[PDB]
Amino acid sequence: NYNYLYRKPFERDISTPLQSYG
Amino acid sequence: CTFEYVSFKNLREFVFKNIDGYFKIYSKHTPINLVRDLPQGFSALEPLVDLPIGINITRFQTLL
Ligand SMILES: *[C@@H]1O[C@H](CO)[C@@H](O[C@@H]2O[C@H](CO)[C@@H](O)[C@H](O)[C@H]2NC(C)=O)[C@H](O)[C@H]1NC(C)=O
Repeated sequence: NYNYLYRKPFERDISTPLQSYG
Repeated sequence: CTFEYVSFKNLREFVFKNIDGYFKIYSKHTPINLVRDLPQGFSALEPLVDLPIGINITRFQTLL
């Protein structure tokens, strides 16, 4: 699989360049 | 869309703040004598809502 992507306290973002776990 | 929720003689007052990604709202409603400036006297604002949003806020706009 390769779908599980990754790049403040409880701060979140979805805007774009991401890595993902192999 | 990861979060959603549903529920001059007078003045409506409000406070808005974001801390730990929780967005918090307080209010008061009152009669008033004069519209030209805020009333020269004290009354307290009480909480309405606590929202778990996590989203970042630095600008806002009012809806007419
Ligand atoms: C919340 O959003 C603001 C933008 O509205 C972010 O502020 C910018 O942060 C970068 C960091 O490199 C600065 O270069 C900019 O000058 C900042 N802009 C402004 C208008 O302040 C802020 O970093 C965001 N915070 C979080 C935790 O996402």
